[PDB]
Amino acid sequence: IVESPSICEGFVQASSQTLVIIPDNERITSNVLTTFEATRLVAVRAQQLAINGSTMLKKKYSSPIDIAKQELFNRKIPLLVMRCIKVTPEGQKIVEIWNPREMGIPLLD
Amino acid sequence: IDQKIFETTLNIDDPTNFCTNVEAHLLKELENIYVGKCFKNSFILNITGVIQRSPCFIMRTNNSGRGYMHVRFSAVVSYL
Amino acid sequence: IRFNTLHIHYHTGNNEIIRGEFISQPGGAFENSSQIIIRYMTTGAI
Amino acid sequence: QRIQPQFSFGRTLVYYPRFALEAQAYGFICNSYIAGLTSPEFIFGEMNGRFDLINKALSTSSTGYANRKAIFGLQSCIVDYYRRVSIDTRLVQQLYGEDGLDARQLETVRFETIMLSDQELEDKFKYTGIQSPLFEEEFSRLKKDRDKYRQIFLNVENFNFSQLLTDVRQVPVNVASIVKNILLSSTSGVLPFDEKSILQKYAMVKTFCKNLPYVFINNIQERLQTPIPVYLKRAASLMRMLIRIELATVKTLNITCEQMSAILDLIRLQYTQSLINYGEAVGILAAQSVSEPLTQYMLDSHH
Amino acid sequence: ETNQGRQTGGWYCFSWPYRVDMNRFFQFYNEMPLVKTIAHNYVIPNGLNTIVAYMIYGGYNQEDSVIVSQSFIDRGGFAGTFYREEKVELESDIESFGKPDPLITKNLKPGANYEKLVDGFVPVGTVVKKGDIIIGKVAYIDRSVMYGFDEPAVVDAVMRPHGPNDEIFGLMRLRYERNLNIGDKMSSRSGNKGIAALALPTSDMPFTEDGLQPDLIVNPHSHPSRMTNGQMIET
Amino acid sequence: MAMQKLFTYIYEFIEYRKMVLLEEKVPYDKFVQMVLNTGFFRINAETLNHGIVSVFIFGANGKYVHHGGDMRTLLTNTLNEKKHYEELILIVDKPVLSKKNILDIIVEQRAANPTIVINIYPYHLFCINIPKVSAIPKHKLITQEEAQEFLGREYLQPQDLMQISASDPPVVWLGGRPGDFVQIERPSETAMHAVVIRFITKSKI
Amino acid sequence: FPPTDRDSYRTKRVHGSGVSLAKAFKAIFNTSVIAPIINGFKELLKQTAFEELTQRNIIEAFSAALSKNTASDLNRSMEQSIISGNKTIMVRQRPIVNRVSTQSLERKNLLNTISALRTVNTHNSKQTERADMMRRVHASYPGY
Amino acid sequence: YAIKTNGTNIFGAMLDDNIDPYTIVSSSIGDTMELYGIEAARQKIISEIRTVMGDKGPNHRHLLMYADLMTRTGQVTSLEKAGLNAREPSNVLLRMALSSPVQVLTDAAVDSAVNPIYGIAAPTLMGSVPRIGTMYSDIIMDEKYITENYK
Amino acid sequence: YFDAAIFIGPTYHQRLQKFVLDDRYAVASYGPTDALTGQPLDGKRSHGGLRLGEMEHWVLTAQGAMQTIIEKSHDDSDGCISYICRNCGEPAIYNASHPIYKCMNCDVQADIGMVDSRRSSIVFQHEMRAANVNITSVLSPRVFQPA
Amino acid sequence: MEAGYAEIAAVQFNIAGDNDHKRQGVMEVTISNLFEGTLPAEGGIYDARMGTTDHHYKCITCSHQRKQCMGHPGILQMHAPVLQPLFIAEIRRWLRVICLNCGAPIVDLKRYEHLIRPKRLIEAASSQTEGKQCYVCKAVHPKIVKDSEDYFTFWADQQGKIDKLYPQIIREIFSRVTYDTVVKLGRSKNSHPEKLVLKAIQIPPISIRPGIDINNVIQYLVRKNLLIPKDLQIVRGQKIPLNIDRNLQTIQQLYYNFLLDSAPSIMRRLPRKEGRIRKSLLGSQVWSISRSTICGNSDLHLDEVGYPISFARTLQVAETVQHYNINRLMPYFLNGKRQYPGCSRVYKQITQSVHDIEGLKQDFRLEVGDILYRDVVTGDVAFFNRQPSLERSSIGVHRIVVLENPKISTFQMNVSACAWYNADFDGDQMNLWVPWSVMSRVEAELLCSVRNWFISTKSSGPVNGQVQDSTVGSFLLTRTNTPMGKNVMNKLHAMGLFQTTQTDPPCFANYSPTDLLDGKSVVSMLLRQTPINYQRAPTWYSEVYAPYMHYNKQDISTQIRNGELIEGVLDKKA
RNA sequence: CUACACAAA
DNA sequence: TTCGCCGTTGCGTATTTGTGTAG
DNA sequence: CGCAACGGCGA
Ligand SMILES: [Mg+2]
Ligand SMILES: [Zn+2]
Ligand SMILES: [Zn+2]
Ligand SMILES: [Zn+2]
Repeated sequence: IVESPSICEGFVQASSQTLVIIPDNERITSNVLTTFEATRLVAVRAQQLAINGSTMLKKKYSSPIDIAKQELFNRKIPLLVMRCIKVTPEGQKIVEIWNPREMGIPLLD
Repeated sequence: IDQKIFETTLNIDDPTNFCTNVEAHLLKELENIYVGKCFKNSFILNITGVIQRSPCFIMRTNNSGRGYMHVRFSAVVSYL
Repeated sequence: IRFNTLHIHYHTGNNEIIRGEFISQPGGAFENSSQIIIRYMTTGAI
Repeated sequence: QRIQPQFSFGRTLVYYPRFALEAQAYGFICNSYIAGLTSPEFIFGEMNGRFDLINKALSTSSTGYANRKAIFGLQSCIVDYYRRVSIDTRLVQQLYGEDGLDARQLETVRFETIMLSDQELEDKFKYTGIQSPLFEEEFSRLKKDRDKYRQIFLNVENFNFSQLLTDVRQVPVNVASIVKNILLSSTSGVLPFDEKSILQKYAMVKTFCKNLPYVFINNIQERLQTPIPVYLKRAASLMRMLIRIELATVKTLNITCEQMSAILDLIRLQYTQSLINYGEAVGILAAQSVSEPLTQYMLDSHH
Repeated sequence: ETNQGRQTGGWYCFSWPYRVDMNRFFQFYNEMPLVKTIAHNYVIPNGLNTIVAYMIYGGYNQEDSVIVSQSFIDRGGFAGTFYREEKVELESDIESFGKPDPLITKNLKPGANYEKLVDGFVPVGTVVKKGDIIIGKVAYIDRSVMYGFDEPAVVDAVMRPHGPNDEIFGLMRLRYERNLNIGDKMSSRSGNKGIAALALPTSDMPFTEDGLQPDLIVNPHSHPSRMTNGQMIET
Repeated sequence: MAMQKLFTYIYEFIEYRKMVLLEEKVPYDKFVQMVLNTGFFRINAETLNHGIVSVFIFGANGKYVHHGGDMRTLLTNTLNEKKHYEELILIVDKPVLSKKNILDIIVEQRAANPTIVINIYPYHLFCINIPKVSAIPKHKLITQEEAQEFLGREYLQPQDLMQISASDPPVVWLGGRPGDFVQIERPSETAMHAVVIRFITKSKI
Repeated sequence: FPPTDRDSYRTKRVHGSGVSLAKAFKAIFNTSVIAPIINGFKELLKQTAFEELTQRNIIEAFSAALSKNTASDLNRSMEQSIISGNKTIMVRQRPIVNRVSTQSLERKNLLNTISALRTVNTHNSKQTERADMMRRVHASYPGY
Repeated sequence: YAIKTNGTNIFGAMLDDNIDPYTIVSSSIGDTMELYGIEAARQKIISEIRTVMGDKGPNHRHLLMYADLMTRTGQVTSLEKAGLNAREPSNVLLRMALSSPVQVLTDAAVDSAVNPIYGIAAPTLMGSVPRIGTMYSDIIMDEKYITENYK
Repeated sequence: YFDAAIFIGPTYHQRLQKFVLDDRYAVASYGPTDALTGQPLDGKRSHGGLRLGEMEHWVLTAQGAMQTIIEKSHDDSDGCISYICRNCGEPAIYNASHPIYKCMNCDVQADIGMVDSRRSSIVFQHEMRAANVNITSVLSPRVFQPA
Repeated sequence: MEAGYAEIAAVQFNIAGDNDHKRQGVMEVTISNLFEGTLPAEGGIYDARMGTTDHHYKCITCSHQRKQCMGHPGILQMHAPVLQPLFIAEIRRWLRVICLNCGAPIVDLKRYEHLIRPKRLIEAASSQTEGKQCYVCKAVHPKIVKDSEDYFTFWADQQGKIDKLYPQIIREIFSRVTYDTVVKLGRSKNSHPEKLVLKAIQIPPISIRPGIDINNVIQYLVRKNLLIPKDLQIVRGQKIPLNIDRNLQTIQQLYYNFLLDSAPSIMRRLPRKEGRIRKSLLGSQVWSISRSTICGNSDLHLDEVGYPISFARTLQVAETVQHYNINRLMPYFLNGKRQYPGCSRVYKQITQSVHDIEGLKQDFRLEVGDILYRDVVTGDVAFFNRQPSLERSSIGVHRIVVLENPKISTFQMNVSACAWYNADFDGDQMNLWVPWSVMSRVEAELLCSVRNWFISTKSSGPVNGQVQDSTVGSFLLTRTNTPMGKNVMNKLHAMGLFQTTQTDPPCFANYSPTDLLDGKSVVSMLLRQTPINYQRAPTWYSEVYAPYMHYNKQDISTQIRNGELIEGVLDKKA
């Protein structure tokens, strides 16, 4: 006789992955930030300036959005952009890490 | 009492200040969360040290601005 | 629709070519009305 | 078609006899609105207006169902980091729009060499001011670009019903406009003859065209001069050909070398700003942009 | 126009003061059209003979907008009374009408006024606004009725009629003084809808050499595509 | 007619596949009378790797395309000769493509001879020079090394590419087998021609 | 001959109030008077003999089924047929279709009231030929 | 001068010797696919959608998107349920969101379907947010920069 | 004076009973919510609502917005926090204040993850589970940069 | 223990069996009573262990106050097994594929090996399998005929001897099936047919059946399950009493009506436009949003929307108080709800509680980490939306301009902005919501601003321009001749043309009051700020009017050279 | 909440 | 024996707004 | 109202 076990018992969750960072000279993605990427960088920075308060902006701004926009424009943003290229099925997450402070900023205005 | 490797994803409510000293803050947070409580068939006495971690990814599914970071760490546990 | 009148319909494909619907009222507006349907099927049967 | 005889057998309205032959019986209105239509003319006009209202009423539901189905069939198409379009990981396009460009960053410019004959191609674009084989190969490149454009779009004409060849194309950068603006803002005037300057300008335009497919990758691989994929080389074909047409020697005689350097960097900047963004839901954009003219196709059905 | 001619404000009923009607608008002033039709021999005309200037005036009447005279609004042009009703049943002997006692209560409304109540009802003529409580029903479980509307109202009529079981209920009538506001829809008899976009004082409105000035300024661009020549001829 | 076009374009197909003929090209009258009498016309060609490709052109009314027994017998006898037999190309009328008896015969003969490729095609696939059709962009097979380097640069798996049937007319004229890659130069009204690479999947039928 | 023009008013009739309320009354009456009283008479003739009951016994059985549980539901049923307009209403543990269609008298103005009382309703897809054709100005409309 | 026929018989026209067989244009996508292949069928889809669009049509890249979506598998798939089943059989949530959620759910349950969360409908139906747009690329904190600057 | 003579005269005009004071609506971040989905109620009559429909989500997705889909559809809607075990894929029981850390499935080997979801999606998954369809959420694997 | 941040990567769908229900269930339903006083009856279908729908009690299971409680399932041990309503067709397919005596696959299993796995079982059940001889036990397979009355009753017409296939019999038949048969039939291990018969069903969480009509069905099923004897056993051809037969049929029909009826079912909430998916998941009802009639405002920029002040005091912007913005946020806090611009709520960091400003007289202290909800002010970004949202520009971000007139309650916009939304001012209503989060505000400003939709994503061309009054006004201004003569104005009127342009006015110092300026001169003075080259015939010049009229030569060829309108009129073409 | 009706774009 | 046919079932038929009415 | 599986019975 057969009595079906629960689905959870036959469920193996997943293999944890290792971050494979593509070397800088082997990156093939754009060195210019997309409008999506620049917008997300400014949004994350502004929300973090809403929860924190520390910035490297000599000029004082009364809005976190202004501080974050100037940090992105003045190449002082403390964030990095990670572009996940491939998910190898041996357990490898292949990414390209891009520095926004060295990237081309889109028009955004 | 023996060393056991644990896997966890933390939550980082101030990612800017956390990243000023990632190792120290990570050890403090791990000791705070997993101090003398059962976790995965083990009592874990104290954190020996982190053996592998992740970049502090910013949370994507909420507008909180927080980061999480995955940390795989070693610790000594009290199995009976 | 007007009663005691025939409503021929070239309705459409379901093995029915044409139908004729007649609703008959004994002579008032409140008397029971019985409807007859006179189908003409593709098989030839009326 | 005219007003069909719907009133009775052979009758359009109670006002017109059976099998009437006059044009007014079938919806011909001899009056203007200012003159004021008669009663049957107003009935026919009301028939027309009601038909238009019904069309507007039902096209909404039909086009809405079509739009929802298209959205759900297309929404999974998202631009990835290679600017391909993929569903999850399965490729739908090798490059978005086959050129990797945002639809909001396109200008319609004319390709001058397309309709030019062999003689007028020499007269307008073959530069005879320096007895060099560099300009011979430049003119050969221009002629070959024209021939390739002609062959491709003549084939496109062949496998279509009435899709005529045109010399106007949507491109990310209007090179002619950039050259004209730099000419206008130039402090100097008619440049004196300078063989070194002309040769250097030709060489730098050739190098820029050779490195043009690197806008699709980055400046790192351009600096390292790594191989470019074939599809990326094809994606830059139209802009390469336009740059060769507009930045030819004959049209850039009065352009200084630093002015041409400014022109090339402006072109590259405008090209970089025209590429589709990573993660754009281009399937939803396509669904919206194709569903909008479906409403007008339904509305124009009665024509 | 057939559609718009039936939503036009006017004397919606001749016996309106004896009716507790809901969402009903009684417009004070009505005029016979200067160019009437036979329909006005059998039905009352709703509307006014506004002076309309077909002109471009600052681009505030484009795309079916209309510029109105603020003075024409102030004088009663299209002004009227909007009516709402509040009928609340007493269910059974458990519930009754009276001001709830805050000490006992059960479910007193937070932020509510609960004042302005006499014998359980707000008296006639009292302005009610947002959180004010109208008709205090108590079962003591609080079952009062809160106003809620963002537009203040004046209690027009209160009564306690006997339902079809010899039981009393509420049905108070609320009154709104509705002048012609910016954003109110106007239309001509030719079907030309318009939203009031700008109200100008009498000194800002254009005037003819003999002093005639419009009530509404209608864009000439509303005509050529819509072909509403009847309105033009009527003018 | 279908027979005349087939006769004039099957050798164009053979030469486009870079094959050399093993017999002499008979006149058209002899070809059609042989199809009517024997029931099929056999053409044998030699590939660059000395493999043998047999092209069977079956007549519309022949006995081999409506009785599965004769088709089984013919396939078994032709697959038992001492030849390399890189591929067997069976050409039938389009209605024969829907006959489950003949299709099942082809399936069992393929299973019994895994090394040999057996394909059954309709008449219209060889009734015209397929690569010369204006509507068909230029297909070309790329080697597994070039495909591997393309996929490695793109971080792609072969299953992530757009797919093309091995029974696709341009792929048939190319000779691409399932698992291969075909590069396509398609005209573009946005970019003035573009290059795409498609993964060849199992042939329909 | 052509088929029957489904939109022509040659073969159409407008029934309002009279016919509609009459049919509703017939349906409700057959369920709320005749059938209650039939059940009452069956009960009376079952749990009582015959040829011995007086004339008043029949009258008492008659009024038993009509002075109890009656005139408060048939009246209610007709009121429900007037108000609302949902297809089926409950009449003594059995539902019957509501054959009368009513709309609230919205007193936007006198013209709206008159037009609402002059509206002919055709209460029964959107992309068929029928859906387009039955919304058209038919050639039989003029004057009616 | 050419001949515009009613009905598509591409094969019959190629058999005819009085018309050019290499420039036969047929308005039907099925005949083009059966006779010419998937690339010619994709071009036919582009041409037919462009014909339907009219004078004021969209940019060509949207027609390209339509034609490449429908021909990505090597066969012409539709924008109906069947096309979604062919192109995204495992995307149970998207197919449920389109139509017939109970039938799709039943088939997913018996089929033991695994649904990777991608696109728009699948993340949305799980209360999540699509990984597109501003959230296509994930942001990580610059530990080196913050350590050396945000003391 | 205008250079052009202006056509001016009495044109009978009607005030249609569509009042902006009735039509206008503005709601704040709080109000009555649905018991089932946890979403705001429907419209002005219920004192809370206004719907961002399917097409609005399509438009915000085409714009690539997000973070506005997040705000509107989660923060200003029934957005909630789900807990998944990461070891069985089933919903877990987590409570920070009163300490509960468990899943009815594998107990000692519970790894509860904090998953941002909506109450509508939780109800949807509960309804698929009520129809005897087991929904197991795989959860993204943890990634580690090499030691 | 700080449940870490996670995202769902994949979702797997499986058939839930008795073991799944037993493991996942937090209670077993035993008693049919609903309530025990003010608290739900323990052991009933409303038991708090399965969630809380009221705020009077917590969940016991998770101790969450309704909003944070997602609900938990409970088991109902059924005295008689039931079939799974969702998989009746699967039960039917599995029944006419295996022998009902040993669970053997009496089917050419080797025949179905080339097929794709989902179609394998359907094809196998499409075979004859009637009167077929078995192999392991050598028995004749009866004909399984689906009952014509209900959706869940099966018969075994064995040579005319019809017998009911009760779900217990079906459970035994399916239990005899090996995993090898299920694998070779194209199903999975988790799709064994034994799962298709439910001994213990799952009582759904109270979160999905709140309010004390679907609960009536569950209560009916529970109370009718109590009637079945606990140890009822049925074998093939038992011929059980009619009473038990009616009870079993009613229980199974109750389960079928609970899951798949049409009270609305669990599965009937999913489909249709107003179902769970399309109404609750693919769309949403949202807070902090406004709607009003739109009217025209010529003095608003194309990227500006007029917001009535009453709506600006309803919708709020969440401003987290920090050192850099405390001085700017101080006026908002001090104004409160009394004067504009003010605020409505303050979130206290050290309290984790919001406080209304009207009741916040005793706080008067803003701390870093506090969240102030202030009124919408001029310059804020807002999302403007018109339905139906067909285009990418149907939702755009405009700069808020607050109309401080209390008599205005319309959403005013420039007439040239109407092309984004396909709007006009004949009664159209538009949704407007002001982003309050920092992330949404950043992205509204940087990504969804209406400057990004000036060029159509559809046609790649411009969307906005002069419409109606402005098109004919441009023509009138730039036309060469008026009926009064040359189209010239003196210096005062040339200056007055720029009064409301709202940019830096040009210089007229070189023009005397007596000087006359053409319309093209002032147009060029405007267009010089952004010099462009334009050369095209105007819409004014048509060949259908050429035989008539007298077209001025300077009007029928519009030319702009570096911002100078050399000649020609400006109209719809330009 | 489930109809239904009247309306708006 | 492999397919057409044919009832027979389900599924689906623009979006967002208001007001009622009743159950 | 239409569309499409479907699955059982005629070929
Ligand atoms: Mg409008
Ligand atoms: Zn678990
Ligand atoms: Zn709970
Ligand atoms: Zn057996």
